[PDB]
Amino acid sequence: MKLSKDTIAILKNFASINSGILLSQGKFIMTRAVNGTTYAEANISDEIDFDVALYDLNSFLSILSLVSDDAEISMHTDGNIKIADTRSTVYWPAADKSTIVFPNKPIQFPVASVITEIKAEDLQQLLRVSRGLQIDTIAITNKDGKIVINGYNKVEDSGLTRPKYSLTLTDYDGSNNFNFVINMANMKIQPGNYKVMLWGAGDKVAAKFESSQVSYVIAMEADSTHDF
Amino acid sequence: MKLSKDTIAILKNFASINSGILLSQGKFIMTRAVNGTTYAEANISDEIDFDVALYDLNSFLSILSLVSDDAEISMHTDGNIKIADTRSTVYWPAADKSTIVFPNKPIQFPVASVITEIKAEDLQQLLRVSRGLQIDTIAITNKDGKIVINGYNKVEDSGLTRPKYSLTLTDYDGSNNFNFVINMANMKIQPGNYKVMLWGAGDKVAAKFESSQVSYVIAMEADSTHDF
Amino acid sequence: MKLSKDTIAILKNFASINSGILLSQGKFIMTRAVNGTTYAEANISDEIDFDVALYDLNSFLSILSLVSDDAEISMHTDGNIKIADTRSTVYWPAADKSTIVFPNKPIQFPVASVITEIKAEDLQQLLRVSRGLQIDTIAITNKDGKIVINGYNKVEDSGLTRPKYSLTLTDYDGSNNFNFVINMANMKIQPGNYKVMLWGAGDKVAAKFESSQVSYVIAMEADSTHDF
Repeated sequence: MKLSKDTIAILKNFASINSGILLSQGKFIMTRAVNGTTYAEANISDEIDFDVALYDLNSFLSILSLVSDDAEISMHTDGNIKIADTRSTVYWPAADKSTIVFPNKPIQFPVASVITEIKAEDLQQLLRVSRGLQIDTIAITNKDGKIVINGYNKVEDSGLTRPKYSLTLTDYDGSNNFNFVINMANMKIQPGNYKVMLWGAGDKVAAKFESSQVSYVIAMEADSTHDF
Repeated sequence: MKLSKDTIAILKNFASINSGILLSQGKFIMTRAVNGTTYAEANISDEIDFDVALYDLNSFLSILSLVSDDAEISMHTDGNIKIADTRSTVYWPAADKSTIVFPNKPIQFPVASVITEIKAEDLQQLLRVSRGLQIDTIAITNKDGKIVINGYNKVEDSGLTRPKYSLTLTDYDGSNNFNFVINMANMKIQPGNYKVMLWGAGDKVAAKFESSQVSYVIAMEADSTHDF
Repeated sequence: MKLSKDTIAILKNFASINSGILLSQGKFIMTRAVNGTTYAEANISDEIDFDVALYDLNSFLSILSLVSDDAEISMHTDGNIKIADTRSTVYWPAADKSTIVFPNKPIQFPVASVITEIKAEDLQQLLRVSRGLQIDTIAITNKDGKIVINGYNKVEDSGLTRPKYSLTLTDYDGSNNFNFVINMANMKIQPGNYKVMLWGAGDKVAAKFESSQVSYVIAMEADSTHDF
């Protein structure tokens, strides 16, 4: 099989979610955090032609940057990975499945309770400023006919009543009320425009961020509240 | 209120002199080191619309680099600060004036003993070489008809007798003799061309560095000597 | 003296092998690691007009990037070094020869047992990959009519049996068999194209990497075997 730079770039975003991964034959990739808070999946243009688990995905990807962009990769005689370059060969260890955490099946996200969206710059600003104001948690809520994202410092603001940041998304004429809480540490979303689908059913809350390139599913906090 | 790139640049310099600052209505800004060693002021093109003290100027400025050109800085209803545009709002704490140190009056330099100048590139060299030569002290003295700056490491050269760096400024057309000492740690001046005025009267010694953008007043060390 | 960007570039590589160095009059420079593993020499275009030992070559070189490219370097009246710039002077200490380690005479490499070569692009990959794969040892051997380099991690593969990398160098039709082991830590070779001269006689084994810019002599490990 071959890995293009586009695929490689998405795999690099995945490695920040889980340092390891299980690649399965097909044009599809997915991963899930060890703590189960963040899920990611994407359709790729490359065809994976063998199943193999990688313990250190990031270092593997970096190694691909050192060989021909069309380097052919396959499983070697010893069960490990072989990377065939023009005049050289790079062998990389194949991990035993038991040493990495991975999704056994893709996530089928429920029908959304509410849909909104965030633009590339807005997302970029939220991520940029969150780090500078120690925003460790955000809340997506309905306010004044709009869906808004408030950022807080859970540590010194245990009740999330003093926002240090606020971003307006889309208009909301709906009937329901909600305050979905997200741990900023799970927002490993790569830059881009996303359709945001929020879901709540009793004590179960989750969010899905979808772009033309990747889809993420992030679990929401227990202090979340909704009318649905 | 809006702060352009240049004003922000100058404020960043001021932030390195004193972590805090008091901003007052007008087109003028000034600050001073907590230990009173370095003073700086400048006239700016941006109009400050309200009085406000910032406890951590540097972090505040870095935050400004993340807002849009449409963002506008203003006093929020809670007495704190707000930086908002059409889509988002960043909140920042307005400090209690008593939690910071600031000049209640600008420092003037009515008279001088000797006047010289240092070009932007020479100031740049002095700053960079001192960093690599562990120079913590400089002396501006007259030698063979010229004004020169000698750099030393007082830590291993108590008498300041072994210069590690020497910079020639201008031809000295005077009859006096001097050796003004400046703690290099107080030379927190931004890059640029500066007119340098040195004043000495008995135990009192001070220097003024003036560029078209800002001007500083620096307290010189007791080690200094002169016959003015 | 005057040191061109080219000579400085070479000296920097030399500083990675031994922090100090001894400059002798002429247009030749050399150095050797304190542990004796690697030696390096070069003929430069700049004429060294006085002898001086440098305790910290790397810091010296960085200081030179702060002055004009044509600054004059010489022996000061105090026995130390003087670097004369257009409008300034930087002083640098001349080390006592007994505080640094240096070759007393250049290395006369024996006539080679086998000769091969490595392209700049291939050396670059070798060096880069080694870091990403934790390769601490390489072996240059004859395999299927060619000379190849295999990279290993000796900590987990002491018998050097499980190659993590392999690079094909040149065709080989000799009768001799050899497995020359080199410690990757000693491969502090600057980029370029090199003629590789391998030598073995009984338990003495050594390699020489030669380019038109620099020459390196590296001692090879005891694990090495050959039938020369």
